Amino acid sequence: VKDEVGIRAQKLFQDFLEEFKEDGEIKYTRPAASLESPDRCTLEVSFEDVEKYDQNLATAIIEEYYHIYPFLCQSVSNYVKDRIGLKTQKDCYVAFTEVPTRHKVRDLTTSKIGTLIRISGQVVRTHPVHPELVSGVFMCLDCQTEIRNVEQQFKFTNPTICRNPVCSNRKRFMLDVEKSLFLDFQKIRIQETQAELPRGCIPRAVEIILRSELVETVQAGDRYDFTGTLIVVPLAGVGTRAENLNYRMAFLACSVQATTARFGGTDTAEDMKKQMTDAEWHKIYEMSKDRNLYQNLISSLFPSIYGNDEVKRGILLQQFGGVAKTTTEKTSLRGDINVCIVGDPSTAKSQFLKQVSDFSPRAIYTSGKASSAAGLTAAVVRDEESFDFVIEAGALMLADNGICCIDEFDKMDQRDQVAIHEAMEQQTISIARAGVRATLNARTSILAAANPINGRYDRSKSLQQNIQLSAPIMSRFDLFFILVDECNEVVDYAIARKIVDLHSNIEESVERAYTREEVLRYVTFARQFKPVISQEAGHMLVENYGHLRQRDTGRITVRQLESMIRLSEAMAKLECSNRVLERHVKEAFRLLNKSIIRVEQ
Amino acid sequence: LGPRTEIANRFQSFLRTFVDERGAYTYRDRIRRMCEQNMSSFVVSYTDLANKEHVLAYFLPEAPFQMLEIFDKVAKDMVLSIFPTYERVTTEIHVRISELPLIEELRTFRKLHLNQLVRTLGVVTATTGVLPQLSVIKYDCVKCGYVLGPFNTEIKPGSCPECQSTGPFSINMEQTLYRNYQKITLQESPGRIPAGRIPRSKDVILLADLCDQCKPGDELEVTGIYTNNYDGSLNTDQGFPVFATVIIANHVVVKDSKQVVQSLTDE
DNA sequence: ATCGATCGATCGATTTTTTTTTTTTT
DNA sequence: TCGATCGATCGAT
Ligand SMILES: Nc1ncnc2c1ncn2[C@@H]1O[C@H](COP(=O)(O)OP(=O)(O)O)[C@@H](O)[C@H]1O
Repeated sequence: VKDEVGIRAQKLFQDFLEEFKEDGEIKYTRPAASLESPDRCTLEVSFEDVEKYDQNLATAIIEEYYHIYPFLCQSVSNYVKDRIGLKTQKDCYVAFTEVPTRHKVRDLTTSKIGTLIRISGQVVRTHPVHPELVSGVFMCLDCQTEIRNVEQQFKFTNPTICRNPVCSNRKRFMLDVEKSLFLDFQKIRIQETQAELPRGCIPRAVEIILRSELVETVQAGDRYDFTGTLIVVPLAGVGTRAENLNYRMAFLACSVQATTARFGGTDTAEDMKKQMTDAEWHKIYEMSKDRNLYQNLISSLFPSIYGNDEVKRGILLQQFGGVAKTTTEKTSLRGDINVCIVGDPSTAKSQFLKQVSDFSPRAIYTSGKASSAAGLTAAVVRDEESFDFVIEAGALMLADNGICCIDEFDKMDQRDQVAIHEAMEQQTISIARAGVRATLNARTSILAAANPINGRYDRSKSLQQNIQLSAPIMSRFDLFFILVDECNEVVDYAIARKIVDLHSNIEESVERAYTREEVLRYVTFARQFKPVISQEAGHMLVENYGHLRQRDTGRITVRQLESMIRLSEAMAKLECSNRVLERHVKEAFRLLNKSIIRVEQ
Repeated sequence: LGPRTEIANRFQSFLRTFVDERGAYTYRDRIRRMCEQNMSSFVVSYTDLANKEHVLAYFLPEAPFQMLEIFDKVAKDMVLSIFPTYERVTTEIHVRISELPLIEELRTFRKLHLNQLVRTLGVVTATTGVLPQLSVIKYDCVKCGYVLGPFNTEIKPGSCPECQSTGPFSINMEQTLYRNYQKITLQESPGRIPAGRIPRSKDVILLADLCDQCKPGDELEVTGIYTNNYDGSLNTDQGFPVFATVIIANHVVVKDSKQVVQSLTDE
């Protein structure tokens, strides 16, 4: 038989990796060591290592794959048996990788079978789990039915003659759903590649399959690097017919690199609370004790920008923490909060935020007037695909525990916006007309992008008439910090000499003091702290608010207060410290008063 | 058997040995509480089982069908023996469970969860109405005119009053027992989604004591057990055998609780 | 002379889809 | 018109 050569080859492959595999070290047993407890039946292998040590089994492996394929499960079994008290439960999942050649849909013919070639595309119209009792037990009905046979075949067939007796061969025994083989997969389609964009023809569709451990770690909207194990697939085909039949095309693949959709959260190789959550103690110790850290942080993300220096100290607000405290079932207590921007025409209103989406993860930005009023709700459908009314999504709600800001905050219809009138505080939204008593939840902050009425700031009218909209909304936005335009040559020449160091291709920016990665990781470490309040400011904020409204004794009240204590508990999160202090108070009070007197005429 | 008898016997030495709530344990009296009201839906605590005899977690999954059956025999041989007048109304029993240390979200269960203990929740959608079923195998012989006798599988023995003859047969519309039936469509809540995609779903079967309890558009809690339709026409196949999935209902808890509800402490 | 395998006469079992008129919402 | 059913038949033993 063919594959005995592959048996001996992977035998001595085992026998080598039985010893070291790499410099007295092993990279293909410790996966098996983690496997050894649950026995999940996967161990992926590099194909490059086949090119390292086994000396070109590619042309041994890469053409007659399918017939060699099952022998490698027995290879895997002969591996796992060598050291563990072993039953034949062992099985073969594979997630092949490290293969150089990466081709497309078009280089496909009848000569391309039993290979491992690599392909990409996009994910569409995906389909669910769909189990399979692939196996069981089946023979005659007298006594001798214990059949561990090959009945897992694609075309499935009850009929088996016998093992022990001479008996019927058309009367089956019944089936086994108890002590048998079952497995799991799913099924999708994939469209023509966007990395391979030809003209003319359609997006030719491919059928495509995944195994169990491959399942449900793909998703819509992703580009891939798969296996190439095209297969024989078990009207209008009016060719000649024989027998001692008209097939279509199909395909499967057993390896995934679902890249371009991966961040990984937070895990200086040192000791810490967790593995790598803040292993950079060596520097984060300094990043939590410096006294000018506030300004050094302020100027650490806007070197390519120059304007006011007041939201370069505030907007860290939005990315910064809230509370996350331990309370009873009174109600939701909230952590993050609004911000607003208005400004004259294009003082870089948009480049603040066009980048911020690229800055932190989970927080994708766009506008909703890019589409219908399906920003809040999903696309309202009234034709039959499954049950004639399917609205369970949107675009605003695609930012859960992250932000999704807007541009052109003013010209948007008062449906999404009147829904925003509630959706930001009692952060639970509902609808009718297609809702299975619709109960959603958004959670997150916002950033505004208003534009005045006439496109100028002529102080002839109150702010609430400088915009002349509906009112109550302009309180829950707890800070505005408007950018002003003037006419002074010094500023604009400073801007042009920013462009002096945007394209002078060597050293086309200014020096810095703090790099970004350390900043972001310090930020994502600063949340998990369980802050504390035991401070006389906590006792003595009553007079601070009373003084605030002594100034307001000449809109009003305690929404702003809620903000206040959260702005300042955030600015103490910035001190990498629990145990609230009475100075973050005074800064927050100053920010409050800047906002209100900025609102003042 | 020796050991395989001890299950019901431990239930017997459970319902009058394990005690909470300062004496007069519930199941001493919960069962008669329920035989009074003619309900026939007795319910079990799992945590109480862990408090008394933790043995009943490993002995169960190998065939929980048989566990539940060996449960119901005990309720029968208790109630209909101690209330012999009872054998008029329903004359059948089964039990319920409402304490499981796990809530398995949807889109989380696979072939590993086959035919064993479950907990899951979600939301109802459109399903069927209310229909009855069969319960017993009885025919009417057609050659000799007798009845074959009482007996998802057929039996058809050759033994019968007709000189163990008459392979042929016919059937009446009476003298055989029936069973109420209903279906459900379990979809997951639009809160705990993967944030904006289609949802997943399974079908579920519930049985005769449990009907006109659910409703379209409701909150849900079910133990359930994972089914396996034994064949969706195994043959020359697709790129997949046409196989399917259900869960079978043991016990529901609703989350709204729109009735007079809570059981009662002793003091 | 007993018995299993193959041939062949005998039996019963399958064959329904593309427009319209109300209806909810943008 | 297609399929298994059942009963008969021809060499082996
Ligand atoms: N202080 C500043 N720093 C950097 N760029 C600035 C500054 N002031 C103005 N600009 C320029 O103003 C432009 C604003 O364009 P933008 O407001 O994004 O257009 P739109 O209003 O259509 O969104 C930016 O492209 C930027 O080059």
